[PDB]
Amino acid sequence: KYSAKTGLTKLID
Amino acid sequence: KYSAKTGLTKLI
Amino acid sequence: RVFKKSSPNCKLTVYLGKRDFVDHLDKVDPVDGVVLVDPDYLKDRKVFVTLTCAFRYGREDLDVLGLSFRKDLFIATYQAFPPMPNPPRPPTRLQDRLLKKLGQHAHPFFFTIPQNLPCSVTLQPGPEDTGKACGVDFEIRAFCAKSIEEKSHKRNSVRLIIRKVQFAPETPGPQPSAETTRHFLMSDRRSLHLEASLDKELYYHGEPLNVNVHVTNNSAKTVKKIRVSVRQYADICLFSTAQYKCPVAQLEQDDQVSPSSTFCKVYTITPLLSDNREKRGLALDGQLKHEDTNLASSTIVKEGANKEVLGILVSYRVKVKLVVSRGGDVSVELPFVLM
Amino acid sequence: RVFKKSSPNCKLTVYLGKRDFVDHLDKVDPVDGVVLVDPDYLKDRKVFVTLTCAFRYGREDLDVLGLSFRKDLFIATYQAFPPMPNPPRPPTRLQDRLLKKLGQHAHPFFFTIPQNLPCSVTLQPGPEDTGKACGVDFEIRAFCAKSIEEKSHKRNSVRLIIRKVQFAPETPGPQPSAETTRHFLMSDRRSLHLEASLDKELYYHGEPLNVNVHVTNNSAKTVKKIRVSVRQYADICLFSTAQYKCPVAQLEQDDQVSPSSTFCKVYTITPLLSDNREKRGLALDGQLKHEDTNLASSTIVKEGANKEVLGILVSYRVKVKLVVSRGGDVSVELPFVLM
Amino acid sequence: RVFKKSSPNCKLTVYLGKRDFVDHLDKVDPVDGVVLVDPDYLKDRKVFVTLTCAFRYGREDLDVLGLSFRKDLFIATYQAFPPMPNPPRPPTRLQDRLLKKLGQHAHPFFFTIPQNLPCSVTLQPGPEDTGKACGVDFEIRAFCAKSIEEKSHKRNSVRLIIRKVQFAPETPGPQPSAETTRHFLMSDRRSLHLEASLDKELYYHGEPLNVNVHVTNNSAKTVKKIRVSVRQYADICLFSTAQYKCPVAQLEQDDQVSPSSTFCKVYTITPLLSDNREKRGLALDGQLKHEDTNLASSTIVKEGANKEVLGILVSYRVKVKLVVSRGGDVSVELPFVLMHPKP
Amino acid sequence: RVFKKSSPNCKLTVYLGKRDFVDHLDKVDPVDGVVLVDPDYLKDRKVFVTLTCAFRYGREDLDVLGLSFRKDLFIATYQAFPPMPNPPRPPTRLQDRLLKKLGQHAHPFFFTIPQNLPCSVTLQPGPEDTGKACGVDFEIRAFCAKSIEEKSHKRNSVRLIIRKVQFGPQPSAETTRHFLMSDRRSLHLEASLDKELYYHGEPLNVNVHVTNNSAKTVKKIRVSVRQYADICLFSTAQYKCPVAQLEQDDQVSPSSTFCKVYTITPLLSDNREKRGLALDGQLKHEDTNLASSTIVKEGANKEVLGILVSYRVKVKLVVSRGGDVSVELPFVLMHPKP
Repeated sequence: KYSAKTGLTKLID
Repeated sequence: KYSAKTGLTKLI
Repeated sequence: RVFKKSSPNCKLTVYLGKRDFVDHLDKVDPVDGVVLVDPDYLKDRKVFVTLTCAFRYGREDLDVLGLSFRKDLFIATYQAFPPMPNPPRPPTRLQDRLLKKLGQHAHPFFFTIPQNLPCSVTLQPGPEDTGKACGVDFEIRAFCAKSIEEKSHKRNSVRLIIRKVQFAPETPGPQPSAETTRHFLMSDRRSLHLEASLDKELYYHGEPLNVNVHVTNNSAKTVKKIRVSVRQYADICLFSTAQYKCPVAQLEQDDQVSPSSTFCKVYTITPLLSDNREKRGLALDGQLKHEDTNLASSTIVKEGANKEVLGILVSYRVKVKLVVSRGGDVSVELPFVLM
Repeated sequence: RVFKKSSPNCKLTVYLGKRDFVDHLDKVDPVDGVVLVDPDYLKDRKVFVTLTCAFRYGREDLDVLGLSFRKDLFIATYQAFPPMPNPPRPPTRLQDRLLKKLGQHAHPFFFTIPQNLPCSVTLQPGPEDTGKACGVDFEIRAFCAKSIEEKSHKRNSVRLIIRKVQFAPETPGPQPSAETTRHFLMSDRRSLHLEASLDKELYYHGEPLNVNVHVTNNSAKTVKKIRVSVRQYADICLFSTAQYKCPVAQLEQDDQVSPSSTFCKVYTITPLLSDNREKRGLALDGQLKHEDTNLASSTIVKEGANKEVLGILVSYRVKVKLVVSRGGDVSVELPFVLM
Repeated sequence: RVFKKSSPNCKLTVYLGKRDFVDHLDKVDPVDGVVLVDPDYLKDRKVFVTLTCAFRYGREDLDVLGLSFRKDLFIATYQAFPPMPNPPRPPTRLQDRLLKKLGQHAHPFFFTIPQNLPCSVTLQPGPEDTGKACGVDFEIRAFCAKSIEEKSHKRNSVRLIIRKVQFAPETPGPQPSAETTRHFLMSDRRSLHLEASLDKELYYHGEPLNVNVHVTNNSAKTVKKIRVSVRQYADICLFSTAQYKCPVAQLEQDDQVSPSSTFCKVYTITPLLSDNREKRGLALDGQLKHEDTNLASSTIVKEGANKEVLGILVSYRVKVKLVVSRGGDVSVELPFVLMHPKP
Repeated sequence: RVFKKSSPNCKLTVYLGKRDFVDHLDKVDPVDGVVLVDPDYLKDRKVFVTLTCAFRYGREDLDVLGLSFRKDLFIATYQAFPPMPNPPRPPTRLQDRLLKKLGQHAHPFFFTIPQNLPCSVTLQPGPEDTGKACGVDFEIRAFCAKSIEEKSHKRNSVRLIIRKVQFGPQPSAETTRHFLMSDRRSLHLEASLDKELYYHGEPLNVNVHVTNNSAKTVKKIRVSVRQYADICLFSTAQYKCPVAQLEQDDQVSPSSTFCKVYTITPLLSDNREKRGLALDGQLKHEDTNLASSTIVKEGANKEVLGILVSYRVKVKLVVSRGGDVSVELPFVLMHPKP
């Protein structure tokens, strides 16, 4: 029916 | 833009 | 009491019954007018008539030179002269009074309003810079340009503003009484049970707001106050539905409640307009160009259309404010309607 | 919003919050003001202030000479100056604002109202003349006479019009409807079953006037029309109660009824104040000297008292007028209330 | 600098240039980058890559166990690892830098965005609502299910948030000005004509707001003060539309004025971010997970579409408010729009 | 920017802020400045300062047999030197700027203006009449006479001309016109507008809504701005003259409701070198503007002696025989204020 839940996205270099 | 007024008639 | 606009140029004089037309529930109030035209300069000059229901939210020539203008909510057009095959079949008895009162040239007209139109409601200006003018209106005009009814100009048009004011339904909803219990971090108990019980569900401009407020108490932070404040939602929808809070009126005595009992008082208010005259941004019911208006009635949204209703969506609510030591301003809101 | 009457005298300068005080059911709205007084002429001159519940039915010096005057239904009498050892014990927080802004000599006053006093209600004058007025009103005078409070005069008095109001209860009566028979000399069959069903009982200002009229028909004697007519009853008990018939509004459509079936139309009306302006004999709510009012609220007469209530007793009844060939105008009345 | 997202199964990795993509006017900013996958696990297992334009307006599992879910306003699809015969006729400079530093197995991808998609904007929550959400966004995934591109799942899907911020037209539009009159209760003298003349229409981030306000006076009801308060309109379209007025920044001076002539002050406002930082209910431009954002750009609605535009439709205004004896707090509003300049 | 005046004896100098002073209404603009005198001619001679508000209606060594002179509606005097136990209790910020820049000698001075006084406004002379004038002016004098405070002349008197220029509903006249050779309403004429107080820089649209000019053809509709040049020396005296007027051939029809906006711009350089149109006060050669409208305050004791300028858009129609009927309104041009 759709998408789901999460856990990360933070650092960027 | 469409149009404008005269601006007043109050009764009869 | 019949009234006319003798068109400036003595061509298309428009005679009508009433300027406030009723927004009924089953129906609308349709227009029933005639137009006395003179046959000398109107020789193969073809008379028509319109109803230009229109939203207004700004300046004329400035909002002209933008990208949009107004979003005329609706426009009806009907052919008075020359009569396609003489189309007054059920004449009004006002259209029967005028045709025999006037000269034989009188041409009727009649407009039935659809079910997807909001009413004539105008934002209130303020004391200051008070003309980013907003408001719906219903206006009705006679005209005759050479080109057919899909083209016109101003040198014949006869414009007469009317209104369509919403009116409340036949049954009010169940007795509303609903709000908060309010638990804290330093004083423990159920600590202000409150009941703003009410009596009715849909009011008008004839009756006040009694609010039966029932404190239930075992105190450890002293109360000191309950103000009750009728709040308007001036809910404008141009890009967005827009809640603009401000109180039309509010009242309070200084009744104190003691620890460990239940208190009760009927606080009561009237929202007036003459008290809210010379104030800013208080949605009022539509005005007939300078005639006295009143506080805006509750507008309501129909039970499921496809397109969001664009306009100002006036709601109302008694906010039951309390002042508690050392000055916390506790409160809550409910539904109720002034349609 | 606050307003004052500064007596030119600058002895008594009275500050008040609202001109309309909400006469609730369980309580009234008390008067809550102050009187700024100046010390250099008020040397052993003593400030008082009063609430006159006045009733008017005529000319102010013609009705004076004779044997009678206005039956002032109530008078409240307060002594501001000289003060007790702190007279004002429940100080209003309006008169906190009116004391901290004003001087040390600013003097409080409050004025409670009892449970036997009617509204501020008048009739409507005619457009034509012989010199007449009528109506109840509530007013407030602040003054200073050398003699005791039981005497007074000119030369100190500060007067301001305030207003008082009936406001009908929580509950409507039964949903009032109408369905009568009619018997004649010339057509036998019941000929007019006429079901004027309705929805509500106590309307206000800003609602529709729909009447669901269900004709049940089996007869000859071709019916022509159903006019619908909002009767105002102007009851006036001065030297006697009298009712003065005049329709605030009337609508009608040409909806004709066939013999032998059941047909039904809702007939749908607005009485507006603006339509009956500059018209005779239509009781309006008592206005504040020039301000725009509404059409008079229905007044009700309490279930039973020793004294009959004297004065204007507004009632409102929607007559359903009919026209049957060759034009006989048959109709009926019901009870309904605008409070 | 380029950045990669890796799944804990070390199977798919996505290498991309910028999370913020420039919504140009004539075009959009298209996606570039590659997807690096490992062949040993991925034997006759066929990877795809997608761009989900999405609309969030609440809780994840709650509003789902009803009759509907979030309307994905758009979803792109292009077939990675087995390219039906290798059809990237134009590659990209980012892909040129990735394909040679990375191995022979990197698979390029590129995402054309339809511009009937609004921008990435989210409401600013309250202080006390914990599990409450709403906002438009653009995300992109790399994935593969055994079944063909119609069906998909988790565990190999590699996520990444991006943005699509709106950018300003060359044309500013009119010279918007409000100049008008009021009528009263107890001073029929006209007391305030007021002309909020201005200088521009569509500003950027860092260009101040001078409102040339010319008051015209006749006599009575002394005016106390004239504040100028910028009114952000916090639009929401969820089940009904919705604004939450709250001034982003407002400034005033005590320049007092006299009865029966004309005055004029230019009042200058500067709406900053870090002054409204740690505050409730201010629409901000989206961010990349922690990096510094700014105030939200004004969102505009196309001149007639089939479906009303759902989201936070940000607009602004300089409300021009005064206080007049004995202290009536009275103003007016106008239209004006805040956007970006576009690389 | 600052300006001074120095005497040919370089004895008294006067440093000020601005020759244009804002005639506010709740208040006015008070004069502020300093006087700079020298030590040793001014030993034991007493410097003073004055504000002369004057009414002028003619010639200098001629119009002094008027039984009088320029009837100075008001004259202000304050004691500059020796400062007299000096009450500059508020010294000005620009006087603060002048006292440390110049020597600590600078004698401050300050002038309150009362409420019954007019603005600075003159009658524009003819192009042919040379020896005539009229007008108001506000000037300042700094001087010292070997005398009592009463005696006063020149050569120590330093004179600077400054100014005191003043910085509705949508107003609409819709009138009928009844004739002897026509029956109809025959002309309702509504001059609707959107502003009643303009300045230099905002033009004059007059939305003239014609209402049946028929049964007598209309040539057309002129619209003409007239200054009222009121003058009250011995009698109040308006002198009518149009500053500007513009003009298209749009031609209203019998049985057709016309409405046209006519766009007027009263410019000065077009009315430069003309006769009988008040201009704003001016400084000795520099460029000025068309005069602002002055107003008459609500309820003074004594009538204002001055030139009392107003303006008005007259809408003069012209109907078939070329009979030019018209109507006027009130319409007032004050300055925009900084």
